[PDB]
Amino acid sequence: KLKLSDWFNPFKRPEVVTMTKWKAPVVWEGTYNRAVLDNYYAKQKITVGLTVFAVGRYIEHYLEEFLTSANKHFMVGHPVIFYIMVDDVSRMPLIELGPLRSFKVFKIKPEKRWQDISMMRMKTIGEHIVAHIQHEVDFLFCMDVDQVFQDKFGVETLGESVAQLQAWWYKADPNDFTYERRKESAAYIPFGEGDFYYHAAIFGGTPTQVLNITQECFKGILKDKKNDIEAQWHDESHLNKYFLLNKPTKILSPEYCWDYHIGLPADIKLVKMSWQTKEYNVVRNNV
Ligand SMILES: CC(=O)N[C@@H]1[C@@H](O)[C@H](O[C@@H]2O[C@H](CO)[C@H](O)[C@H](O)[C@H]2O)[C@@H](CO)O[C@H]1O
Ligand SMILES: O=c1ccn([C@@H]2O[C@H](COP(=O)(O)OP(=O)(O)O)[C@@H](O)[C@H]2O)c(=O)[nH]1
Ligand SMILES: [Mn+2]
Repeated sequence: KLKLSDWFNPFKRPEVVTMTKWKAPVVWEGTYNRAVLDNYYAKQKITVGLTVFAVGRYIEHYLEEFLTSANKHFMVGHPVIFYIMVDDVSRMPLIELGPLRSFKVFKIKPEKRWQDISMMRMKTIGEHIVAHIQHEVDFLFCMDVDQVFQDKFGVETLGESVAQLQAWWYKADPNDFTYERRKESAAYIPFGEGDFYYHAAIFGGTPTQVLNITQECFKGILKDKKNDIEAQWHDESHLNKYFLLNKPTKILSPEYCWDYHIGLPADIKLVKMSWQTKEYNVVRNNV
C-alpha cells in the first residue's frame, strides 16, 4: 500500500541524482521520511536479515567491529537476524547483542584463492536462502566484512532489489567505469552501455530477488571458469552485468558506503557506513 511520495522527496537534494530513467529512487540523506516508514513496517511486523562472511584473518581484523556497529545502527526498532559464515568457529567473537537483535553461525570451507573466497559467497548465500532465510525474513542484505556502520542504516533502504553506488565512481561517465570489457567473459559490458557502477560490498532485496541475483552471478562465474577467463573485479563485475539486465528497484547513495580516503566533499551529508583501510599484505595469502 506504500507509495513512493509517501516517504521520498527528491526536491530535498536538488543537486544530485535522485531518480533513474526507470523511475527507481536514489536514496540520499534528506530525501527520506523514516518515521513514516518505521510505522508502516512495524504494523506489518517485518524481520530483516544480514549475511556476512569472514574467512582467514579477516576474522580477527574485521568481524568484531562489523558486528558491534551493526548491532548499534542496522534497522533499529525492528527484529534483525545476523547470519555469520566463518571457516573456524573457534575464532568467532561472541559480542553482546541489544534489543531485537539475534544471530546464528555456520562453518564453511575455506577456498584456496582469496578470489574464490569472494566469488563463492554467491553460491553459499543462495543455498542458505532456500534452506532457511526465505522462511525467516522479509528482506535480506548481503555485505562485505571490511567496513563499519557509522550512523542509522534503516528501513528507508528496503526494497525488492537494492543496489549501492560505489563511492569513487558515482559522478563518472559510464565509459570510464571499470566494467569487465572482454567479450569472452559472461560479465562483459560493451562501451556505450551501462547506467551506474555498483559496489558488491552491499546488495539486498526480498529473499526471492536475492536468490535470483546470487544464482545468476554464480552461473556467470562458473561459465568463465570453463572458458579459462576470470573477470577483472570478480563477483562485482558479474553483479554489474546482472543489474544492467535486471534494473534495481532502489539505489543507495555513496553516503551508505563511503571511503574517507576520498575526503568528505559537499555531497556527502551524513555517512552511514565507511570502508576499512585495505591490509592485503596480512589478510590475503595469495596474489
Ligand atoms: C578513481 C579511482 O581509480 N579510484 C580507485 C577505486 O576504484 C579503488 O577502489 C576499488 O575499486 C574496485 C573497482 O574499480 C572495487 O570496487 C574495489 O573493491 C575497490 O576497493 C580504490 C582502492 O583504494 O583506489 C582508487 O584510487
Ligand atoms: O580471504 C578472504 C577474501 C574475502 N573475504 C570476504 O569477501 C569480502 C570481499 O573481499 P574484500 O573485501 O577483500 O574485497 P575488496 O572490497 O577489498 O575489493 C570480504 O569483505 C570478506 O567478507 C574473506 O572473508 N576472506
Ligand atoms: Mn570489501
